Amino acid sequence: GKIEIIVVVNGQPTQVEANPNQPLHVVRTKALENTQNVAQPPDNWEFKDEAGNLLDVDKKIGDFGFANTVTLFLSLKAGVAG
Amino acid sequence: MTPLEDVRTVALPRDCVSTVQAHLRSVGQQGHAGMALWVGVQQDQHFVIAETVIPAQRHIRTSDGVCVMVPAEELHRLNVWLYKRGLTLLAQIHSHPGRAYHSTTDDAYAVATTIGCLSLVVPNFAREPFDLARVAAYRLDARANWNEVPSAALTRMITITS
Ligand SMILES: [Zn+2]
Repeated sequence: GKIEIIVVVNGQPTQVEANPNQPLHVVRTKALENTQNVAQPPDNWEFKDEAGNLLDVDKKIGDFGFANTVTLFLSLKAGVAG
Repeated sequence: MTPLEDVRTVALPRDCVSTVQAHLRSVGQQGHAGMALWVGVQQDQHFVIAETVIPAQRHIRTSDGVCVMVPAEELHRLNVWLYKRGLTLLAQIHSHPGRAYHSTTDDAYAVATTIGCLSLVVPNFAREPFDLARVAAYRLDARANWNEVPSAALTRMITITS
């Protein structure tokens, strides 16, 4: 029943085992920890699939109907300097 | 795999310096801050910069100054591109109108988000030649603090190659 999600953060993949009853934001937190991406908090990142669709991070993993392995891209909502 | 936090030496090609400074100076002639990124490949505690990325960016006037914003679509495209190319994001570089430092905005909304990443700030709209002892540089620690890397340490860490 578990889904293996390969989360890619700044080009770096990390494999997160996801429970169907868990919201996607649980995967966001683990992926950012695994890849050591801390400069913006989890709130500031969003998931896109390989077609650029933005995924609802509050939706339970099982409600996406994923294949046994899927790749998702976790990317910043905004980047600002000045 | 060795984490980016463990990098201690960095090889920076001169051509990658030139593409950063050209962009910063160009938008700086219009009174704008610019942003660039250095990407490359890590080998143990060494990092070889391979390319400069100039991300799509907008220039906005703030209450007290200027900023440069990279939109979400471009940050996603960057993520995919790094993955496709087998590259790693080491550093962001941006310019200030005057004195270089890390502002509260800089501290909060970095693109180079990994522990160990660098953030370099170029003064005076990049009017002067790029110089590792002239920039204000910061490195991200495990508590998400952007700590100063003073000029002496920075010039030891980064060697410009040709
Ligand atoms: Zn700044």
